[PDB]
Amino acid sequence: FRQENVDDYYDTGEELGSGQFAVVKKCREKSTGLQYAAKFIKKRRTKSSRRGVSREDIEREVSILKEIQHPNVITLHEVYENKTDVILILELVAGGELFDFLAEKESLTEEEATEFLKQILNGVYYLHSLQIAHFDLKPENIMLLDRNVPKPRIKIIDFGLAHKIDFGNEFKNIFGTPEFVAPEIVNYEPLGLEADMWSIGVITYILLSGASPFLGDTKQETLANVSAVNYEFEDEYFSNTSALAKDFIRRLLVKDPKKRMTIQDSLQHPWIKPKDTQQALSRKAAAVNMEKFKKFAAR
Repeated sequence: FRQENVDDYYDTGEELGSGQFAVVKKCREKSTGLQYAAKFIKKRRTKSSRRGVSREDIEREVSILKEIQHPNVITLHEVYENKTDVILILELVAGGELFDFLAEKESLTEEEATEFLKQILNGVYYLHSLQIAHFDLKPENIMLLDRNVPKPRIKIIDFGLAHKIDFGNEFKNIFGTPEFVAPEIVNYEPLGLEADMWSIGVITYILLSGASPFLGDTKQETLANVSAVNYEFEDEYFSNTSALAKDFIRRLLVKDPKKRMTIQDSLQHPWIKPKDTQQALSRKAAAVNMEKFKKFAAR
């Protein structure tokens, strides 16, 4: 990587986000005036240290981000590193989370919702085409480039858990957020591209109903709901949801990864690509449960 000082090439501004051993700050490149996001990642530095991120893990993230160029994924611009930190100079995604944005609309049909969902599917299609599992797909890693345009571009971010899947599966850690992680992750079994598809199912479920499907009253119950694939389409939230949409979700929230809809299949699903007008109208007439979705988005 680049061993020079960040601060000789960039000025930094306000913090944008912070993780356990990472902070994102807004920055501006001196030589072009272009603005970026700088993600400072703390290295643990010694293998036995537990106060940072494994440098190998950092390289993995960097290695993946350098390979991807796609409108619905964040771009990597430059990488710096000093004694304590590796700094990723990333594309600045300024528009905030997708769900906060959708939360401001007065209503939302399933057809409009699929317009945004389709962009997520597109990004993931690209990633999966390159054998890349994201492994941390959840509403907060779905951002907008700019919330002030006719049709806003979705940006998939945070590749901190992402892996190349060369052998159809990988046997590792890879544990993200209880609410959105597939059963095989919860149960520490081998992990593949299909984990991402489960996550897509959870996001979709929340997008239409405002409800989290496997959210227990404690974190441990949440993981247990997930493992058992214990979810319902409770009438209180789904009474205005299409059968197509329900069928879409049902084919992703499948315990066996192997049985789960692939990204190629989900892009071909009639909820996503209606094969006839009746299906098209069905999706047009169904609606997002907007008052509960707004409450979820505000949590």
